[PDB]
Amino acid sequence: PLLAAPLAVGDTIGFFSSSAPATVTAKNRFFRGVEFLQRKGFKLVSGKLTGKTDFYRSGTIKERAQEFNELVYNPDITCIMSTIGGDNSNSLLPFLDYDAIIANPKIIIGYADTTALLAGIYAKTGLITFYGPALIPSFGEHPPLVDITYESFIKILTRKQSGIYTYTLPEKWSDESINWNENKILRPKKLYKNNCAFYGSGKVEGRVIGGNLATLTGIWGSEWMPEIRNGDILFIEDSRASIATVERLFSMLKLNRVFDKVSAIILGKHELFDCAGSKRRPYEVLTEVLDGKQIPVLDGFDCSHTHPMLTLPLGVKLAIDFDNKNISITEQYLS
Amino acid sequence: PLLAAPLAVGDTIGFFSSSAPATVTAKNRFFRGVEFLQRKGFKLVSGKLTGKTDFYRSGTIKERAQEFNELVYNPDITCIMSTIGGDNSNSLLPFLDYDAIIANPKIIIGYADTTALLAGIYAKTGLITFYGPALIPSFGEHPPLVDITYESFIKILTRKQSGIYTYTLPEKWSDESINWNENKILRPKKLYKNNCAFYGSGKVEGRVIGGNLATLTGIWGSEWMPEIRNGDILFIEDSRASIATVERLFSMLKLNRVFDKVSAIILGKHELFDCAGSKRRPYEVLTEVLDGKQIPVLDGFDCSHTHPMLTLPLGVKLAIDFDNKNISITEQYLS
Repeated sequence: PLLAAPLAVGDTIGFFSSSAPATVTAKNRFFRGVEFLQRKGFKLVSGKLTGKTDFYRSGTIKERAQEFNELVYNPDITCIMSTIGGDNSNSLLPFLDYDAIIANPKIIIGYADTTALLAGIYAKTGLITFYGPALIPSFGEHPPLVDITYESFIKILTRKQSGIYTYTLPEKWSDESINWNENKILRPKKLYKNNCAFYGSGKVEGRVIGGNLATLTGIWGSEWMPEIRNGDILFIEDSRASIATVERLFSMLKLNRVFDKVSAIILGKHELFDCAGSKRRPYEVLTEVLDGKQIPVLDGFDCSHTHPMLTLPLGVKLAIDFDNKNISITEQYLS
Repeated sequence: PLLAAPLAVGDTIGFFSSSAPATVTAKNRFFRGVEFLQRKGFKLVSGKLTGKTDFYRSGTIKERAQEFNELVYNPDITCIMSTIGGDNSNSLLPFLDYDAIIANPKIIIGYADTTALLAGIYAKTGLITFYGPALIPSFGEHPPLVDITYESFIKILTRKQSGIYTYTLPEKWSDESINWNENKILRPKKLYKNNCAFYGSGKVEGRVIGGNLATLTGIWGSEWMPEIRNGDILFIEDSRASIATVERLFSMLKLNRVFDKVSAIILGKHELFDCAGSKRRPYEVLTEVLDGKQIPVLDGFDCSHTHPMLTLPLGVKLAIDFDNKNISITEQYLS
């Protein structure tokens, strides 16, 4: 695999808006995110579309591709971080400078819609990219949850690449839709005990692949969708979807023979899932779709739209121990 | 291709609910549709899931496949018609009796989510299926628009298979979300002049492939997605989508090299398109995505979620005359 250099405190982080123009529409939260990372000692470089709007997006397809490419060309930047997702990052894929990415590997990090870039770049370059924090939703989050997000971010990206890394489980989490772009808190988010479940036994080790499932539909079947291979661990998360949509997306995977290949499935916690009154969870829907297939599932991994969020390298081996109820990175993911 | 027997006045139509349980949730419109077809002389067979609910769907994946298969097994049925769409028909595809479909070809008709079945059955069997009226939304529509929908339905499915068929252009259309599920209209829908546009010149003739584009993402990459080939005419429609979603889906097609293959694109009228205040239409978004690729486009064909709706065979040759502003079926599509 192609590996980026590890992050260090004091490094320069560049940010880009590949879809929604939230540096404008969520300016308060954006500034909170900027100030948070600066106080940690990071220098920030704003992508050229910061502060711009083209209604539903930051700018044209070509301009968004250029914004990203320019961060790649900057020799001072060690980490390229999404500001926020949206719907439209898949548009950029024909125009990203993959040769430049190969020539100077950097940490590329974000989630949700940014999956199209994370998976696309991996498909074209073999670069290990990261499902993790975006500047606005993740680092604009109020304490205490932002601190746990940051603890994972910094641990994953700065640690020595010696031995396996075993994830810590966030004690509490939330998906409550409050304190988004308001300047003051009013009240802290409702906190839930971590209900992550390990369905299966033994230990499964395999290359992790995936991201936001809804977003994967935008690159599916193309040369930018990384091939899912025998033994892969499929990582998928979705946000604010109906149970109808969740069934549709799970069945899509089934039709594509994905469940004949994967050694395990990781389901990220689903932010504000709409069960249409059925009281069913995504795992139950997956079970129906699987039609007897005995795939072990880690249900409710904290790498999704819920807070706090852990940082996950994509394209390297993980080991899920279903008996000991833990998950580890077992393959080197930074240089 | 495999061809079904043509429809005739007095034939038996079977209906199924492969997704949303609208025989319950839109019972008044359902009853109006039933009465409409019965008054035309058709005999109706209710699918086994009629009057049933499983929250967001009519029943389990296997129950829904069984409902469909039972209609295929019935020798009296000439036409199998969707009641309504939803999100979940793609789930049925591993469980349909394709051998029975081949042995007993029937007219299979519906739209929107039912695209998964229409395209899937074609992929598996070569049967020419129909993008057209679903019982509840199409035939439960109040006059005067329902009569135009019916005129197309009956013409396409009963006409002698000799020479080309050239589509009539509905004089007026609407996409208003009113008058859904009550005995009486609240008020008449706004009736728009037909604003269909033919972008290009000369004549393009090729096999038509596609359907509801959002729905195609549910079967994409699988053995149930018909291969798009050089010279095909791509037919796509979507409903109530944001401009953001439309860009995403158009870019999906681009990434999949679809625009390197097709000789023309048909865009169905987009029901209540949300331009996010940009005042842009889907064609303008398509043009950006195409990135200078010159493909003639029929923008605004009346085969979509808008009323009235024409009936279109999928998988047979059409000829679009961009100079004379018309569209014709040029290949036999029923026995």
